[PDB]
Amino acid sequence: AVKIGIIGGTGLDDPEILEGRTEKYVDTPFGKPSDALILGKIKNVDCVLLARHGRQHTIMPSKVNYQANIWALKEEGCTHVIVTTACGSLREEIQPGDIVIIDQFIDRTTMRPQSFYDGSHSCARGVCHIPMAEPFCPKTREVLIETAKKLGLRCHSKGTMVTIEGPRFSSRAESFMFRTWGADVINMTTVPEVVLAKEAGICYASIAMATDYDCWAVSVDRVLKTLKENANKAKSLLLTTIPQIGSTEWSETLHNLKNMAQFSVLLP
Amino acid sequence: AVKIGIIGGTGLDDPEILEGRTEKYVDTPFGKPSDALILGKIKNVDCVLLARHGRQHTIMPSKVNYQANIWALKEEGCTHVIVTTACGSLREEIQPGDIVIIDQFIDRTTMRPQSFYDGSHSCARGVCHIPMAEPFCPKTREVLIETAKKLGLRCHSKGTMVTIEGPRFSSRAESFMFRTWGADVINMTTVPEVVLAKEAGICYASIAMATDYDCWAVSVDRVLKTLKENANKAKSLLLTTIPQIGSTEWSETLHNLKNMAQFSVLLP
Amino acid sequence: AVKIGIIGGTGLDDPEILEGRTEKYVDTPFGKPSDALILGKIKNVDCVLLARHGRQHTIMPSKVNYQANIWALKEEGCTHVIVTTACGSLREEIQPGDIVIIDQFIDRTTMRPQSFYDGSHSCARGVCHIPMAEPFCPKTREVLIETAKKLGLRCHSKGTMVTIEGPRFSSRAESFMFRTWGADVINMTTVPEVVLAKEAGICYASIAMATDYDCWAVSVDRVLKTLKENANKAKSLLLTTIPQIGSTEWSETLHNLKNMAQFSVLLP
Ligand SMILES: CSC[C@H]1O[C@@H](n2cnc3c(N)ncnc32)[C@H](O)[C@@H]1O
Ligand SMILES: CSC[C@H]1O[C@@H](n2cnc3c(N)ncnc32)[C@H](O)[C@@H]1O
Ligand SMILES: CSC[C@H]1O[C@@H](n2cnc3c(N)ncnc32)[C@H](O)[C@@H]1O
Repeated sequence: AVKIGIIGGTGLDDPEILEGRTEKYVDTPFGKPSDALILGKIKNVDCVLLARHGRQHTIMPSKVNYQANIWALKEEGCTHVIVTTACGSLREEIQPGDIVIIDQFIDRTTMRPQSFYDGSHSCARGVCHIPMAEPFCPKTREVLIETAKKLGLRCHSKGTMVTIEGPRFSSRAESFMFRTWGADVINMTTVPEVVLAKEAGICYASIAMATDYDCWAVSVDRVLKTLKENANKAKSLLLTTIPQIGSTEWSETLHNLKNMAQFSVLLP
Repeated sequence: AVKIGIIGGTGLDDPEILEGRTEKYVDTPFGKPSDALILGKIKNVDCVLLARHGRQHTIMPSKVNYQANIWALKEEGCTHVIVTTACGSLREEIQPGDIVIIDQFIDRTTMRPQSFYDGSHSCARGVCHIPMAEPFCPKTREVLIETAKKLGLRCHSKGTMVTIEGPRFSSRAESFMFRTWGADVINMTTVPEVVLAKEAGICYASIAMATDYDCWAVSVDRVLKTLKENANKAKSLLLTTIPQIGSTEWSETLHNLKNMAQFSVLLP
Repeated sequence: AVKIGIIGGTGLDDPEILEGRTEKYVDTPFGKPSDALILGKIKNVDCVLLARHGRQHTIMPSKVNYQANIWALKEEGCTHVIVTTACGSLREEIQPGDIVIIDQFIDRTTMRPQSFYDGSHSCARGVCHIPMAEPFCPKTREVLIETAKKLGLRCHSKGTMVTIEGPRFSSRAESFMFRTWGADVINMTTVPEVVLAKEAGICYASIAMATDYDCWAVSVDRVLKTLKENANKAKSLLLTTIPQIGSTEWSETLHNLKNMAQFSVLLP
């Protein structure tokens, strides 16, 4: 049995996506999650929805409690976690409104805890050095790509996301530099969310939605405008993808993730 | 009416630049500024001078309260902020003693608050994502460039400043890497000073003074020696530029900056 | 007279390397060192051994008290500090099991104090801007290189170490990016250890041991396995190098390091 956690990004966190909804506030050894967990279903699959920035969007990227968010979903029984995120495009072919099923990342964050094993919590003892060669779940990404195709949506099969600290946008010199590094899209929330999911042994995948071309003219109003016009795409993709995930086998995949996570910890 | 704030860098903060001086200690919601504000005039223009590292240079770059400094100047009524900064040259044509009117930056800092909107101060509520495509005021930069020309000074019309955390200087491998990224000069204080000025709706410009060629032989004694020999240039440039700024129209420019700052904030 | 401090890395910290051993716990103005100092000798040379991650390896790279470790060694009278470190290879010619006598570094750390002069300790007052053009002691590196040759070991004469924050390993996009920057090997502990040693006026050198090819397949088990198989090399290199260092003159070298450190401090 699978249980899908869903973390909604800026203007991509509509609770009406689930049927038979029930609100539930929880606590974790790492503090409180961004907001209440919303329990429900999509067809016959159990899901858990969470707004990354809170229902009223009051939390900046640097202040999101990524540890609490991932821990709460893991504690609720989530085997998979599929998220949505607004991002800027660093490539001509990635047009605003396009979806990108990212497969790699480049870290540019500075003030964020990236591990549960900080030597100050009973629940996670020791030192953890988690592998990051393949940060996103290939099987989940494969289903997302095929589903976008069946839906006729403009979608890119791969892409490298550079995550900046924020909250400011990048300068033009930074924008051009990121392109030479191999980055394709840019945001402020992929890291450490993807890292902590891996430590928890969860299959993590991300639906990135391009909202602008950065500055290589971006502004809050421009970002919000593009999201309003295209949010239906991410909603349709999730509704159609989820039942598909719940109809296939994940025993072997989840076992391997559990092993990788367990054997990355160094005990005294 | 305009009021020019002036933030003086290492060995480039002489108070005798203003006439009719008056010392004034202030406080801000973000703490105390580096030192007392010095109120005075240059011809008929009102100015406010502030020493970035304190009068006795006792504050390292990482510890400067950039938030308090910018907030205090904004509170005093400053419409413009022109600063001075010592820097290393990463380009053969930028010789020690040369002035560079920078137009871009690359952030390499790690432990610095870059926004007033940290969700813990009544005066700045919400989440702010300020645009950084054009970090420095083009009109102010234009006047600085033309004035340097009238003064016959060696001056570069543009340049990208890479700001490192410090307090240590860069390694040789880092120095060469910065050059491949497109950086032209290097310092430890441009970021987040330029970012916070933008959030405040202030016209910000920077007078960078090359003091060495980094290491692609730099030392504290070498830096201080070059500054002593060339400080008169920055002083002459400011004295001649300021009356020029006070004789032109800034209503439309200040209005646009105010709009950009206001529309970058996301409210609950 | 010389006194060699030795900081042992992951699986490269065997105390049996010294004769006439005596355990000694100390304290510093910056807190407690990773573990007790082990006083002893190699032939006729006085040495001080310290385990970077503690005897039971319970401290992650981000949490190591680099300030306390370097301060404690300096306080004990150490003139030299030679360390061991496990690392990943970013170059085909650097094979797992090979030794690399590094000569440069690229900083990718974010949450680490890199100076003793933080303006909050009586023992180190003022602002220090230490030069980093040549981070490692050339004379000590020369002896290590010649000794490895006499021992017939596969050893590289130079190399650039990129130090990441950790504790996670790098993504594949990051791995490829580091190669384009000029990095040859990768670890999580060189910075700020090398920086603080320079501030203390100590001759610092590093014996890097390649344990894998990063991901341009790395895992904790793979790293530990390679170290177990090759640890004897680092031990033999240290035992043979140390008596050689104790037989040559260091007065002029130590004097120059002391001058560089003293003249990098800015007093009120
Ligand atoms: C609300 S505008 C910025 C927010 O949307 C995302 N974003 C959209 N476009 C960009 C961009 N060009 N650069 C960085 N983040 C972006 C970021 O993750 C942040 O949470
Ligand atoms: C006092 S020497 C270092 C100081 O001067 C500036 N500086 C001058 N040359 C350099 C350089 N090569 N690299 C970094 N900062 C430099 C920095 O902003 C710091 O405040
Ligand atoms: C125990 S595996 C990671 C530890 O060994 C070193 N290390 C070995 N291989 C690598 C690698 N590929 N990337 C980063 N650190 C590495 C790091 O400094 C850390 O303390």
